[PDB]
Amino acid sequence: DLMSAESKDSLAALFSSGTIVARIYCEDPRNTDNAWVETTCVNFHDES
Amino acid sequence: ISFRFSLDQQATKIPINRLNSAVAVHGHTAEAAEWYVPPEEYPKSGGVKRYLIDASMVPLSIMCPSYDPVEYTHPSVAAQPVWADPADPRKIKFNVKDEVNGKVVDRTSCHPSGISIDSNTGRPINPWGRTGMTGRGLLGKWGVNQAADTVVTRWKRSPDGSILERDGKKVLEFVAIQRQDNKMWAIPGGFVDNGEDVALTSGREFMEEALGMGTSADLMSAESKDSLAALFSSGTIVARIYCEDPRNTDNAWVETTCVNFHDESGRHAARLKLQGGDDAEHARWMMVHGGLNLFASHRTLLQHVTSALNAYF
Amino acid sequence: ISFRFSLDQQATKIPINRLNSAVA
Amino acid sequence: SVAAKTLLIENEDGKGSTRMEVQDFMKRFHMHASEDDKTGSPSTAWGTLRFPTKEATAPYLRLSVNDDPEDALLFVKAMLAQKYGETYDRPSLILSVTGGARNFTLPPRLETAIAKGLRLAAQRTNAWVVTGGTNTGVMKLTGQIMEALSKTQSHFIPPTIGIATYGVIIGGDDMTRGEPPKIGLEYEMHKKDPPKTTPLDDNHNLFLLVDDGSTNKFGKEIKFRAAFENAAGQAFAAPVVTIVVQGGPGTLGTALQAVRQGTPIVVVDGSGLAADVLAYAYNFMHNPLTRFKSYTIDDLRQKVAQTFNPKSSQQLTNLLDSALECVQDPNLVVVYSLQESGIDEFDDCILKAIFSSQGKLGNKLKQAMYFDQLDVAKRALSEASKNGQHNEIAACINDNLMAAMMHNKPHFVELYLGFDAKIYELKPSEEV
Amino acid sequence: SKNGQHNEIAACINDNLMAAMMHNKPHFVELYLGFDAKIYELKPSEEV
Ligand SMILES: Nc1ncnc2c1ncn2[C@@H]1O[C@H](COP(=O)(O)OP(=O)(O)OC[C@H]2O[C@@H](O)[C@H](O)[C@@H]2O)[C@@H](O)[C@H]1O
Ligand SMILES: Nc1ncnc2c1ncn2[C@@H]1O[C@H](COP(=O)(O)OP(=O)(O)OC[C@H]2O[C@@H](O)[C@H](O)[C@@H]2O)[C@@H](O)[C@H]1O
Ligand SMILES: [Mg+2]
Ligand SMILES: [Mg+2]
Ligand SMILES: [Mg+2]
Repeated sequence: DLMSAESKDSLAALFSSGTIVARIYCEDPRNTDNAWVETTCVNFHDES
Repeated sequence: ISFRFSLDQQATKIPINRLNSAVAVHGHTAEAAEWYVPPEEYPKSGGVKRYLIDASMVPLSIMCPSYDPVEYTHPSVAAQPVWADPADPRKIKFNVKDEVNGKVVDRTSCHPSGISIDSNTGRPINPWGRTGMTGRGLLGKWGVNQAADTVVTRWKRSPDGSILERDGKKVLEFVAIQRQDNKMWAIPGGFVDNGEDVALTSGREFMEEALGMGTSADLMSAESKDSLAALFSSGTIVARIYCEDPRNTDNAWVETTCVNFHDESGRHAARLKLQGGDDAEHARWMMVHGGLNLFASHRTLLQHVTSALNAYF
Repeated sequence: ISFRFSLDQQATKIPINRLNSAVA
Repeated sequence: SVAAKTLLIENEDGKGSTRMEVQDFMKRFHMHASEDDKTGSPSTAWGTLRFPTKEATAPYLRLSVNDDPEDALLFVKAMLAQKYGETYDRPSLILSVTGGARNFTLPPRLETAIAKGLRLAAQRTNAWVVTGGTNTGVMKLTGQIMEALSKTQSHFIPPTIGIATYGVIIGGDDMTRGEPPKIGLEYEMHKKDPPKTTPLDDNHNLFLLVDDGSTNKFGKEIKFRAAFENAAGQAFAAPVVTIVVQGGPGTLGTALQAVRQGTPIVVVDGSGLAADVLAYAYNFMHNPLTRFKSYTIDDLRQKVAQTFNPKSSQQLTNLLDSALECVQDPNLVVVYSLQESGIDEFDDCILKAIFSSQGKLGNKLKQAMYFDQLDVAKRALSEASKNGQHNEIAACINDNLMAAMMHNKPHFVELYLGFDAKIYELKPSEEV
Repeated sequence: SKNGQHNEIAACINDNLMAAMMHNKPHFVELYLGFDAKIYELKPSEEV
């Protein structure tokens, strides 16, 4: 279902402060010699 | 439990790598055309209405061939008092400190581009955008009307003496006056007089408006004068911004220097006898938060005060 | 109450932009 | 019953009452025939209403919003002075009960606790209770409380004044048409009328129908009600205590007017809706306890949006601003929680609201004597003793000692005698 | 009581009061009767 206007505001407030903590190579079992997964990791920390 | 909470927020909370994912929630809704356009009806003018413009049509860089502002000057300003500039603004030098009748007037704007002078009539052009109305209106000086605002602050404390804390930050309290003209609460302050600086003006407007001590009550005691002087001896200029004042026109706009007098101990602030005087009706201590509905851009000024003091907002 | 006062002054109190309004 | 031709109205000097004709006194009250009308016409709608299963009749007055609250106060004083003589029991407390008219839906245990607190406060202080005049919600509940109060009393019955906006009353058309003294007009709550649907409460002892030329519009009587209570408070030198239980948007406006006129309010936390909104706002702005440190303006805005349903950002901003404006002065708001705090601490909250005012110092000690709170009086006297103010204490100590003697409170008698109240320097209230 | 949920409390208060009567727990009987359990609105488990 559709989110409420305060739930949308709360989720937007949570998502407005994100820090890229790492950009590493994944140890993913689907990786091959010609296709591999590389991840950008985004941390959304809720201090309060 | 209060100490446990206090130690926990002092140990957990003490451009580069910063990402905004609000677009996933909202979509096409973002910060678009965040620009101030004053209301259609000019205050205290007897029904003269501006030329209505959309908020995306305000800045000078954007083209506007259908711009037809109304020329209006208030009768009080047109009657020529001591604080009003002459009706023909030629021979007046803008962007530098100018001497009128041997008294210094600032006339310099905080805008990086500066004030541009119209070649046909010599009147200044507002660099902060269009307001749909030319002439001086209620403002007495062509160009920058320098205002000084006085935010006298103290920490909001309970009867036990502990400072009130909301959202992990200490809570402030500022002296606010209720304006005579539009009856909305505001920071005490007024226009900078001729030949005087922001230092005298900020203090003078706070005594006249917040305390009502401008020839209207009684002479202060020697310890009350010493306490008020001690309060006023440590002030920090927190911001110098453009006011979102409804009296602003294309040829006269208010720019404020904001002075914060913070009372850390709270001794000097408690000796103030608040009583609205001059162009203020009532004065009271009011909690600083982000939901305040104040006159002009005083919420931005309070944001600057709380940013400087690491207070709640 | 002494500790409350001590933590409050250690967290609130830890030429350029300085103005003197004592002349008013 | 012989209809009155002359009435005894008390003078503006407060020294005696002069007798004058009823049509001369009633000329100062106006009615609006339509919204467009401003000056108005003479009202001519006053008299007595007879309710089924009620022995006594209840007065009604249709007045205009621009009318002076002192004149309406003179009208209430003149009727009571006519019926019970000059020496009728004057109120030492005005208790305003406001809140939800229709949306009020509360658990029975909570209702009994609130009812118990109101019944004891009213019975101990001989209070005049001013609520809304309609037969719904908290007004009906307060009416039931004063209905039970009206049986154990022998001589003096405290008025239950109902102030309601005229134009929503089903018997409004039947009251206005006719001769000016309408003696004993029958009020029919079950009678059908297509436009209006709100009947008067049968347990209220008096009715002020405030009219502004409006059919089916509510909240027009709020400013006059706050002003009338404030006027009554100044006239009898009695504290006015507003009590807020649940409530909608007009209750918020009632509390806002009450806090603007200097009248303290008592907000019942835990009853839900506007009372929870007001309590949340006060606790966010003033309460130093640990559990209120997570309180935010955003959660308050969420509560206002979920409760009032403003349907627009500007309306929500105005409601939030009004709610924050109510709890600006911490002295004028006292928050009582129904659930966490005790059952018999509601009168302490009412007394704290009384004590939070500025003047009526003799009267505040009298209220402390009525509620049997010896410690509150002792602390006030000790603080007063430390703070100098010897003239006001000596001026009111005799009357307080006299009052303590009249109401059989020996502990208060010993306490007042210990604080330099000469036993042989007492004075009677009237002149022999 | 604080958390709303009036329908489920009213739906189970009668059966709880009935159960309290069957197992001889008078304190529970007074406690359930104080929380809006109408004494004359009890219902038996089986059908006569
Ligand atoms: N340059 C001027 N322009 C207009 N009025 C002036 C001026 N100088 C003096 N005045 C006089 O001062 C009166 C205004 O009172 P003040 O307290 O001096 O000014 P105020 O109305 O408070 O306006 C300044 C307020 O506006 C905000 O933008 C700014 O932050 C400040 O708070 C006016 O009625 C006018 O008579
Ligand atoms: N005094 C009233 N009597 C009867 N019905 C009313 C009243 N005021 C409003 N109503 C209608 O009843 C509905 C529910 O009202 P509530 O939200 O329960 O209460 P509120 O709207 O705050 O009005 C309560 C009223 O009580 C008085 O103490 C106070 O003056 C306030 O006007 C509203 O939609 C309104 O149309
Ligand atoms: Mg000013
Ligand atoms: Mg000024
Ligand atoms: Mg001024």
